[PDB]
Amino acid sequence: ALDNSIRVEVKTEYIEQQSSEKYLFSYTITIINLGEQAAKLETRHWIITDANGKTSEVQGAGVVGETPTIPPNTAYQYTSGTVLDTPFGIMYGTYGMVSESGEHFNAIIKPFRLATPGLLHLEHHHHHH
Amino acid sequence: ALDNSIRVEVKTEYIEQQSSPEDEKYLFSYTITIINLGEQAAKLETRHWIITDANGKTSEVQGAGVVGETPTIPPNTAYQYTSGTVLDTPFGIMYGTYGMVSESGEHFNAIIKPFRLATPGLLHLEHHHHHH
Ligand SMILES: C[As](C)(=O)[O-]
Repeated sequence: ALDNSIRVEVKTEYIEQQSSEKYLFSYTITIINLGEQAAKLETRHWIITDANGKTSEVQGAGVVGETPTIPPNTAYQYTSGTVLDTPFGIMYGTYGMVSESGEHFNAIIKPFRLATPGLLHLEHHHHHH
Repeated sequence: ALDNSIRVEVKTEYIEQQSSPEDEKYLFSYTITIINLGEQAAKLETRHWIITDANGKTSEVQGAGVVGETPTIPPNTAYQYTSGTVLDTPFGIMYGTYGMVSESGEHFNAIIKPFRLATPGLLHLEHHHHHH
C-alpha cells in the first residue's frame, strides 16, 4: 500500500510539427503495481515545461478518460500527448492512487524528455589510442 | 486530371483533456488513410489544414508532408498515418488539402473533406423505434 509499490515507466515520440510553431508529442506510460493489494488511479497531475521556461499544469480525473484498477503484479499501459511551443521540454508529475484498503497515495512519475529526434542531446565519446 | 486519383478517408478519437484552471484544451487524434487509385505512384509533399473550434475561431496549419515524411503511395495502395490536434472547445471541424506530385512530375491536390472532432456523447442520443 505504501509508496514505491507503484512503478511508472515512460516512452515518448515526437509526432508532428504544427506550423501556424507548435510541436505534438505522444507519450506511452506503463503503470506497474508491485504491491500486495490492488490500486486505482483516480487523478493525474502533470507539470509541463518547454525550452523557453514556460510552464503549464493539467489536473484531472483518471487518464485518457479512465480510472483503471491495477491488480497486484499487473501493468496498465496507455498513450496520450501534449503540444509544446518548443521542439523540446521536460515533463513530470503525479498520479492520485487509492489502495484496495481505501488508502490514498501518490504514484510518482519522474521527469522525462520531450524532444524531436534532431534535438535529442548526445554526449560524444571515442576510442583512445 | 489526377484530382480523382486520390481518395481520403478519416476517423478520429478524443484522447484526453489538457485543460488548466481557466483554459480549456481537448486533445484529439486523427487517422488519415490516403488511397491512390491511380495507375501511377503519387507522392504527398505538403499539407494545408483549416481547424475550427465550436465558435468559428480557426487556426491554419501548413507544412511539408505528414508526420515527418513525404510518402510515395504506389497505385492501388492505402497509406495510413496518425497525428492529432488540441482544441479549445469539445467540438470542432477540420478540412484542407494535400499537395500531391505524380511520378510524371505533375502537381495536384487531394481534397480532405471536412470531418468533426467531438468528445463522446456531447450531444444526447436520438431514439427511433419500429412503429405500429
Ligand atoms: C496518440 As496522439 C499523442 O498522436 O493524439
